[PDB]
Amino acid sequence: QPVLTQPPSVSGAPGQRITISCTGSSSNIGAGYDVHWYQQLPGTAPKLLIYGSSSRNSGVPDRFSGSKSGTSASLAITGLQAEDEADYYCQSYDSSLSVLYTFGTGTKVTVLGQPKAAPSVTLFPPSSEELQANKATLVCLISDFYPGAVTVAWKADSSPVKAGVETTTPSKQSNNKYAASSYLSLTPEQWKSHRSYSCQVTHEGSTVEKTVAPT
Amino acid sequence: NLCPFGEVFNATRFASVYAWNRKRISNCVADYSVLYNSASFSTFKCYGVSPTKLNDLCFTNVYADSFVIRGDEVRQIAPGQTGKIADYNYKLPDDFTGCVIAWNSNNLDSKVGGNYNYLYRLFRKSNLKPFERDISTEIYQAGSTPCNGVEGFNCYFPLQSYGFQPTNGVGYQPYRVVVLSFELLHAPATVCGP
Amino acid sequence: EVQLVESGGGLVKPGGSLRLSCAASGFTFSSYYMNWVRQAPGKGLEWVSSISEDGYSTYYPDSLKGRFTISRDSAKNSLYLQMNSLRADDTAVYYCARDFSGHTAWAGTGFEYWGQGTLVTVSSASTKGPSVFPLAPGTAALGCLVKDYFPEPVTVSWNSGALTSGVHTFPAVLQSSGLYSLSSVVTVPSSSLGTQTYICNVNHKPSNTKVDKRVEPKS
Ligand SMILES: *[C@@H]1O[C@H](CO)[C@@H](O)[C@H](O)[C@H]1NC(C)=O
Repeated sequence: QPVLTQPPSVSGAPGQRITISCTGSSSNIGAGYDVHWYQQLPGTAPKLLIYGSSSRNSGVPDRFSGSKSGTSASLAITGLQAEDEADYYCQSYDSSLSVLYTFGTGTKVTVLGQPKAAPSVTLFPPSSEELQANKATLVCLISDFYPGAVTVAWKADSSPVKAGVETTTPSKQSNNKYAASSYLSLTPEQWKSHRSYSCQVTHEGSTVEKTVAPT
Repeated sequence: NLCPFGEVFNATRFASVYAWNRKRISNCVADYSVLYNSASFSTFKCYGVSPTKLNDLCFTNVYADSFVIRGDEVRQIAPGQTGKIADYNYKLPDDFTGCVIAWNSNNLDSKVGGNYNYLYRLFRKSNLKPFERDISTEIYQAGSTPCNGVEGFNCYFPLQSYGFQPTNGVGYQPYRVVVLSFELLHAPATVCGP
Repeated sequence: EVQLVESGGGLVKPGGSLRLSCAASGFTFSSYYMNWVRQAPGKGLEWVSSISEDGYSTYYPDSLKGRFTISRDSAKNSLYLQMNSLRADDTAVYYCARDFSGHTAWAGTGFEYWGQGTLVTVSSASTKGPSVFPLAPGTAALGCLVKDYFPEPVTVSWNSGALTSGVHTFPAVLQSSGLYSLSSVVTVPSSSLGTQTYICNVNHKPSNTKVDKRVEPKS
């Protein structure tokens, strides 16, 4: 199945113009078919942004424009804003009944300029009902940090813990910051036998840690 | 004395489906190998006969019916089919013997801004009888009150335009269709194969 | 006005069959081409199937090998996708979409309107309902943890959807046992804890589970 190739990601400051290319072949774009551009916000369904290779869908600002020539097409954004961070896909049509709708690779658009933010960390000890169920889980929630790159460590009293740690990759927040979480699974015996448990998050060479106790 | 199938398929202009054109073939020899061996046809479906032996048979009356329809309506040009085109524009008998040939004509019958010269019948009082052609353009009364010659409440013009644009999907693009009907009567079989 | 809602997604075994449904409203249903597209988790978009306005012409890519069938029903204004001989690679979020109008210049070329999408997970594992636990604490953090469920997804609301400020639902994690776990938190004024009750609502459609958990500050 043929596709349309796009740059994997394009970045820019929130005052400049950026362009996303969409390369097709003689069978889809050079065959006389137009190109549609779809914008997908994180966690949401794709939305129609551009149709007809130049026309703007209803509710789309004039900062977005589209063009096509030869076997290629381009989407131009003038005056980048923080709300533009999303996935952008181009799409065209093939006359062959085996291909028809041909989709683009997809491009991640990101804006640069937001200041580095220390992560907000919340630590939660096992819930009484969980111990009543003979299970124990420590929850560490990290929110509102930039860049989306943190390292999570778990301390039992003052010694590192490596077993039972499940950590999620950082993900984009609607406010353009990042969030993540970590879970430490253990039996109530280990939870009670130790005085305290610490969750430590390293971010740009600065560590923020929280501690909980079975008391 | 070759049969003039060339001027039917290679004709510059085609007719609307409601006013489908018909050409009578007689007193000639037809080389069907030129047709079924050329892969320039999107659909080539023969009923009651396969094309391979059409060069060894003789028929009394041959009719080549040419028109232009929608791609997703090419399936309607077939025996025992229902739909707007089949029921109101061009009907084929259940006992049809002959071939249906259709090919994409987006480069020829489509234009930017829409080609509206092709019309199709939308409404009729009764289903079309096989091979019957209706070119009446009278107002269709859709129920209670008559129309007096004007449109409006349950009163519609019977014909609607196709609107063929080149950037439309394969299902919307125009297709040129030729229906070859072979008929054997108590009359001399004037057409034959080599 | 235009609304497309998908349903039927969940767990299916490898080699099994599933039926996805999509209800459409706000437009003349029988006047538009309908399409199914899919997106693998973190991957790009892939067109899956197409059907004409009259529903008698169906279109599929050669990659699917004809194990997908698209159908439509004007008596309910619904669109159905039947998937057969399913495999792990077919695990994706599936969207039903409406095409452009036949009057427009791009009829049957794009996807003007999209639905919420539904997750289809092809796995040899078992569907399991989740367990909900509370996480109790100027502002304080109040939350609930949804643990040991399969497959994705699960939605979390607070106070039957009344509370929206300060809410944060985190992406799930995959534990070694093969079961997912996520948490949902909310930051609230400390005084209000002494006067207002806080309920977390957890919806796991693949197992048809709904759990309301009372989160109360202990000690
Ligand atoms: C139409 O013309 C081409 C070349 O001019 C020829 O090869 C073809 O046979 C013609 N069509 C028919 C039906 O003879």
